[PDB]
Amino acid sequence: CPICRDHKLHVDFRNVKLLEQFVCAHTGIIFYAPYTGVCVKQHKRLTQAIQ
Amino acid sequence: AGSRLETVGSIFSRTRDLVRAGVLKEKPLWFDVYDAFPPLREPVFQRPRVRYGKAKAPIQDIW
Amino acid sequence: KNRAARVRVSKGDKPVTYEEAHAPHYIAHRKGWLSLHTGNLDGEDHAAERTVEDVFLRKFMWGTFPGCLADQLVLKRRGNQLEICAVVLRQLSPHKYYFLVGYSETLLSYFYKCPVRLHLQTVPSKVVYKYL
Amino acid sequence: EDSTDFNDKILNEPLKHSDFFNVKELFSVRSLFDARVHLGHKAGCRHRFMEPYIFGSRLDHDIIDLEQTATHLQLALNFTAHMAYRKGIILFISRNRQFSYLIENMARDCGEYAHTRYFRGGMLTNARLLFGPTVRLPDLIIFLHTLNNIFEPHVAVRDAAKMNIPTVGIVDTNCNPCLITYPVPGNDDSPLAVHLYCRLFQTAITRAKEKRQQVEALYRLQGQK
Amino acid sequence: SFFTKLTADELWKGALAETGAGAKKGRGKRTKKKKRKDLNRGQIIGEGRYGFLWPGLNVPLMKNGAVQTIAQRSKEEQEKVEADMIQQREEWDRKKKMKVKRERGWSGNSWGGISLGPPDPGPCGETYEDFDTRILEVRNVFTMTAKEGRKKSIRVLVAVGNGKGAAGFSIGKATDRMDAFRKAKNRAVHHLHYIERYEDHTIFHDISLRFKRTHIKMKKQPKGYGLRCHRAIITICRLIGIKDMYAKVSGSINMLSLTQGLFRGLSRQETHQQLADKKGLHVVEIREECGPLPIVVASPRGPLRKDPEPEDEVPDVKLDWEDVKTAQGMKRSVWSNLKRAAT
RNA sequence: AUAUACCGCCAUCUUCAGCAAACCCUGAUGAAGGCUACAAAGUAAGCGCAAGUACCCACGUAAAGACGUUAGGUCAAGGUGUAGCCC
Ligand SMILES: [K+]
Ligand SMILES: [K+]
Ligand SMILES: [K+]
Ligand SMILES: [Mg+2]
Ligand SMILES: [Mg+2]
Ligand SMILES: [Mg+2]
Ligand SMILES: [Mg+2]
Ligand SMILES: [Mg+2]
Ligand SMILES: [Mg+2]
Ligand SMILES: [Mg+2]
Ligand SMILES: [Mg+2]
Ligand SMILES: [Mg+2]
Ligand SMILES: [Zn+2]
Repeated sequence: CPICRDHKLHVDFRNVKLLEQFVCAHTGIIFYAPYTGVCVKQHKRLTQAIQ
Repeated sequence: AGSRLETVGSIFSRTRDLVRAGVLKEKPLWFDVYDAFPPLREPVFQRPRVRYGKAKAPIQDIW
Repeated sequence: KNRAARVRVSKGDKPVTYEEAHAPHYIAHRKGWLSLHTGNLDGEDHAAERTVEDVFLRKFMWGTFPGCLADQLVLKRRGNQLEICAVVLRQLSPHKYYFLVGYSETLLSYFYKCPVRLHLQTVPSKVVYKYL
Repeated sequence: EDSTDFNDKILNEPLKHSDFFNVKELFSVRSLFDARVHLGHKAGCRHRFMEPYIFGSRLDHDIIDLEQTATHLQLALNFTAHMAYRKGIILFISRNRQFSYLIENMARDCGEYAHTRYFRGGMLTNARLLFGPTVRLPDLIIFLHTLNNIFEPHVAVRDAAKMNIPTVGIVDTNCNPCLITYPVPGNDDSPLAVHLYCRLFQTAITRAKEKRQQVEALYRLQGQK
Repeated sequence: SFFTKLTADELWKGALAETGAGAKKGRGKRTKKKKRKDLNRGQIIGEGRYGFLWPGLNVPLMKNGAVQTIAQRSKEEQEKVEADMIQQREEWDRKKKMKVKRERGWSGNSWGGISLGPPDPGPCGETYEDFDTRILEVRNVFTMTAKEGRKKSIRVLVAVGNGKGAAGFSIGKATDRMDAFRKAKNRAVHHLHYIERYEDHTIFHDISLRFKRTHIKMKKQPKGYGLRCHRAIITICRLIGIKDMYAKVSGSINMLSLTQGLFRGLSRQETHQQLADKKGLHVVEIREECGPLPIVVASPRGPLRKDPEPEDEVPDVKLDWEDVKTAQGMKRSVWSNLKRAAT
């Protein structure tokens, strides 16, 4: 998936520029996993880091 | 790259629009003249239909 | 339909030479002969031997100058002299053309026991008569 | 630096005047009436899209409203003059063989182009193949007759719109003006009507070409000094 | 026999069998055809099995200012040359075997959705680099002829667009597929429509039209909604530049009728400025995100009417039962509102 | 062995005149279709016919005769793909 294919992308609550890519800029909702194709493991880590 | 869809709008609208979209790099020589002194009716294709039922032409006899 | 020595019409992308573009019925009308000797004249002998030599020289030169021949050979015999006239390309270095001329003239002179000379005309590209 | 002033004093200045070439002095409703421009075809031949331009029917013969013709003719002549001023290619088209010779001479005399012959498929839409990749097409097509000899619209009307070329056209009561840019309701059959049209366009075109030279010449003389 | 030998062209023309009754009407179910390999490609004039070094042919003529003499490579030195030639030959074959991975379209074997690149530059130095081309349908059509019987042709539908409102489509016909691609895409740029976009992301209003038997219902959507439309509509919308729209296709699902209907609907939409000019009133936009703030989107250029638009207590507008059934929670579908990839 | 993998050389319609690249247009941009000379959408390179050449003429006879049709004929002219035989 997009996160797992690049080991330098780190899902962390401080890397806000990466987290913004998984939130809708117009609605602020977090994309569901099929939207971006991230695995369930990384989508949970993204949702926790975003929060 | 002028559009050849002569039944979609008029030569002015099709030319005006493609100029805005950047498809036409330069305006044609006639565009500024048409804009300044346009026709009474914009030349848009219309399909002529036969009249039916109680429809009559509005032309009156001259007496 | 006749097939013999006929380059068939295509899509207009196939370049043919003047020799290739003419069917056999144009021989002696629009195109000449690629070998000239006396063996096929009335009252002349050794036509069989001149024919075998011609077939060999064409094969020999095709493989001796691989990829260099731009048209068919013209074979000329006068007395015991044998002259081979070939139209070649301008890709090989001139040193290689001089090597092969010296080599071929000598080898063919000892093979056919006659003075053999090779005359090369170079062209930048295959001369195209038409696109069939 | 000098191009903007050129295009502004020469190309943009005429477009700021309602009648820069004074083409209204060329005709009047009376001059049109004497040329029989008001005479249309019989009512049975009437095209539906010409009803707005028809004054009425006089004993089953349609009469064209010359008050509208006068306004439409002003626009068409004004447009034609401006295009001649800008050095546009003007092509006259008509298949009416009674006037082929007259129209061809008028075109040559004004320095423009005429096509009065059988119109071969693709003269406009396939011009690059027929003439060459660098062929310049007309900037304005003037139809003195918009119908072909089987009483259908001349193919060049549709193809002119396809090529985005403005069209001026005399449209009789049996014609279709939908795709004609500047239609002029008028009689296209009577020799007096057709002769008048040729004089007006010839005069409008010739005047605009002379006006272009006067302006340019003045702009150059003043430029040196 | 030396005299029974033929040239490479003669040998390959026979072995390949490109011309024959089998090629005529695809009479055989064949897949992997023999491919001619140029056997003179890596060959050097003068190089032979014996390893002789001919001065002036395969080695330099002069060495150290003196003419070289005839020499022969050693057995070991010749083994290296032969092995090096085989490795180079295998490398040449290896690279030819290696092939690039095509990005797929709507499905792995389908042509639909695949980009064909920009249309070719016109004869008069005209260019369309700003335009992208997409395939919508590739169909093998067949006609029956007196002599040849069943003859095969290709019909291609392609769409072109620059992503900024200018888009068009054209059919291409040819015996070969690559020629059909060329004709369609090059023709399409001469039949471009201009499509008006609201805020350069959606349509100005809901569009519901029928073209022949194909029904298309399109809904204006806010930013972030994405393209939730028939896959072909998605492809065309990216060429036009529409980012957010819902569309539902009903009736006959024909690609050419869908494309022609789509472009008709999108070309015939009334903008807000046109609506204001037609009615001489302000067009005021109300957004729930912005609360009760009235946002004037368009004002008439001419005079502004003083008489309010009549307020019909009940509009006599025709409603779509599917729209009403959904708003009332009576629409049940396992396939509606499914999670999908970003489009 | 396979002419039902082919080159090569051919029969056949042909005692035919058509084939067709690249464009253009019509059919709502469907498969498809494209002519009227007082002309109404076709332009068509190339190939064939024709023209030329051979024989005693410009006549006649030869030769020529495209694209395709019959998986037509020929693996036994020679060559050759695939498969098979090698005391
Ligand atoms: K055969
Ligand atoms: K054989
Ligand atoms: K065999
Ligand atoms: Mg025969
Ligand atoms: Mg009339
Ligand atoms: Mg099978
Ligand atoms: Mg697959
Ligand atoms: Mg056979
Ligand atoms: Mg015969
Ligand atoms: Mg002949
Ligand atoms: Mg058989
Ligand atoms: Mg039989
Ligand atoms: Zn993952």
